Amino acid sequence: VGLPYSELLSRFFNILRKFRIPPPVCLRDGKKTIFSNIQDIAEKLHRSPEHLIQYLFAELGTSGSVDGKRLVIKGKFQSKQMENVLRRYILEYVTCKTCKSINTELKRENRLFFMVCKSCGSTRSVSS
Amino acid sequence: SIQAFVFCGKGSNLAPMQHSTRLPKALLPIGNRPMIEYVLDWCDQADFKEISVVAPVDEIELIESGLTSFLNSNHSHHLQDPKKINFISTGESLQKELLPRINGDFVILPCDFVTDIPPQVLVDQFRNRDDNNLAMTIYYKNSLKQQQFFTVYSEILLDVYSQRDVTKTKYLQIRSHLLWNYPNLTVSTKLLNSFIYFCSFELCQLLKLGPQSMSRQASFKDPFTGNQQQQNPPTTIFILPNETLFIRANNLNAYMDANRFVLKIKS
Amino acid sequence: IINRQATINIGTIGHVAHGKSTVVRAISGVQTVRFLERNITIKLGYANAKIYKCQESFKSDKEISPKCQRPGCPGRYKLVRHVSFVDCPGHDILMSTMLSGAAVMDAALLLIAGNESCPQPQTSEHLAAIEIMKLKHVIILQNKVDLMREESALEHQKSILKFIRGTIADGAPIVPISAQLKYNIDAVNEFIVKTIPVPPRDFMISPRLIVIRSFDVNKPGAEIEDLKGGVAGGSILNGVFKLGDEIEIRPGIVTKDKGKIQCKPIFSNIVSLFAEQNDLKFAVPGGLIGVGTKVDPTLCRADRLVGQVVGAKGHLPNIYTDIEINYFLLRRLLGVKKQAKVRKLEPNEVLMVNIGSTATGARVVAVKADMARLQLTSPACTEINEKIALSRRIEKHWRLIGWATIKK
Repeated sequence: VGLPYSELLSRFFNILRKFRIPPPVCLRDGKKTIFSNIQDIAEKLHRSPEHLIQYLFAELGTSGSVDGKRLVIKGKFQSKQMENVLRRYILEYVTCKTCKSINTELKRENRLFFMVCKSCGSTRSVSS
Repeated sequence: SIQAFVFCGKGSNLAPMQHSTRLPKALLPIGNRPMIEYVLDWCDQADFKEISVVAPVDEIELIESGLTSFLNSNHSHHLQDPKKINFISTGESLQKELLPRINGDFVILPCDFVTDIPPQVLVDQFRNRDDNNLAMTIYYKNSLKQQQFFTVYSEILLDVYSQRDVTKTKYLQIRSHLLWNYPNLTVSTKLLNSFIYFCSFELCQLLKLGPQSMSRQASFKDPFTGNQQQQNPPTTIFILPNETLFIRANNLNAYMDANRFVLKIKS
Repeated sequence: IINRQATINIGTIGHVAHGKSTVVRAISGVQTVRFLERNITIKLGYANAKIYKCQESFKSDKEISPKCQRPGCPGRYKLVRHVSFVDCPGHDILMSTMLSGAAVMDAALLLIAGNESCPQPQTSEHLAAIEIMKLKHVIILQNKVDLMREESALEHQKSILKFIRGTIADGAPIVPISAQLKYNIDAVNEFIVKTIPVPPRDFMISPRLIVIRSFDVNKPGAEIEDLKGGVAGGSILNGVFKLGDEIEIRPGIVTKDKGKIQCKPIFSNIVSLFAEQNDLKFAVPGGLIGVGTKVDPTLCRADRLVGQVVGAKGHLPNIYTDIEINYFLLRRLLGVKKQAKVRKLEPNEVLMVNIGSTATGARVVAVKADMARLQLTSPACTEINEKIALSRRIEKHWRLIGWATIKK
């Protein structure tokens, strides 16, 4: 049998579908990782600060607390591996798929985080 | 009270020699002599009776045969093959398994060894200073890039930082709580660990309660830092490893260092 | 709404590193267990799938969820049937599982992707096996056409057509399918419904089962007073299994820790069957139904219950030690994109042997022209017949030599 296939193939064929990085102002005075510039990062990328902290925790075994703008995170972490981490979080936790856009806002939507784009309005998975 | 450990395995990192089932890494002729001869000589020099040898799932009798034939020692050796190791863990998993056989202090010495330094003086040092862990460092060749990091303190001789540069973070990473205590620290770049290990009695209990050991180097000696908070209870001197420097040529083999040993030998 | 269970078995086979499990998942819904103590034991695929057609034509009808709100229909779909999928790996080493699947299977699925070479030996071998084990219902599917141009696919199709001419099986439908897009499943379902005739289900001969995955189904820290039996997730070959049967685990486990191999088989009784969502008394064969037997949770761990078989009190599965294999050797070694001639066997060497549903290491005892005896370290067994695929050590990882037949 080789008659109802071409149409299917045709149908299949038919149905087929960054300067935003902020400069991190951090001095390498260690023991505890101090990020004072993180508020700016949160602002520019339209993000809640806590999510970034959580991501950092997930990445490497750290323990600290949130302070209003500035972070006190345990560990002598730098401004290049931390930078790498930041870059990573800006390639799988900010970028979209359907349409690559600049403005992406954070919304707490119930316990797991799901962010929305300001240009179109689409729910994207924010966990990996 | 007194016992020595001999670690045996199989090569995976080296390029060529090891692919055949008949010939293992334990019996290799580098220069018309077996590789394990040196270790045997060292043991003889040291004078010990009870020595237990550990072996993986592969080769069960060949090693025994090697031990028997050709070779001076005249000691009682005991060889065992547990069936839990999968190569992907090397000796930590063996150590965890074998614990009731241990009576006192134990010496750890793998098969991959080339030695020229005096033997008994390490043991004596271990005995005297009364500490948990002891390791040695030897320089790289001077005769005609990033390698691995070490730190030294001397006035007592102690180790502070021993983390390798495999998954290295681009800037230097230490701790100030470990730096404010012991204000003077010297950064070592040329020195390399030569697999010499000495251990005490107060380590047997911690292995069963909390398994954390990796590669016999990554987290075998690295949990020692009693700083900032301290939550884990110690078993009953502060938990600190020691490090001593040596001048003479005695080195390890793991990566691209097999053809150089031959050169060193033939002069 | 009360739902009926599976009666017809559909099997999906292809080639290694192409994707079959994913495809199965896409077809059905829920993620499979295979690939420390739970889930993993041996490479397989199990998930529940629903046949509910809404008629108020073309291709689009079927949906993943029981509640239908996607094309434009407010009402419920009519009762047709139910299916449970058994996925077998398309490896040269892993052939035993495929063979096992074959005897069970009523519907077959073949997969060819547009990235590798046109002539394929493994697929041909599979086809031959199918032909041998009394089967006619074969369906051809195309794996990936996403990065393909326009004419290449056509060329591939032509090549396929050219290939399938001098074979027993001829009545075969061809469908282009996707795995990641979550579309083009309704059409597949329709094809499954229409083309294949209702297979006269029957229960006789000798009921047989094949446990691929072992489970300890309990909450982390279960109390003494309330304990559940060890669930053995196994695909039933033939014969309807019901509540109230005496089961044996055939191969036998090494209990001495000198080492003896000769031991009596372990007996167990059924407690409860797990299928779809709601509990059922009977079990119609043709799916990996979780059979809850009186086995300890310590036994059902990882690398011990790899492809161990389950049978009724007195049957023919049977225990084995060195195993009896009659091998047929090929001319030259196949797999490399360097080629070497096949050498004669050498005494005392570690080689991997795959019979029935097992993937375990073995040692060579005797050297002969056609027959071979091998000693097993970890449990292994055989069903009714089923072929053997041998894998030998040449360079680092395991390599194929040829196919074989069991004389028992």
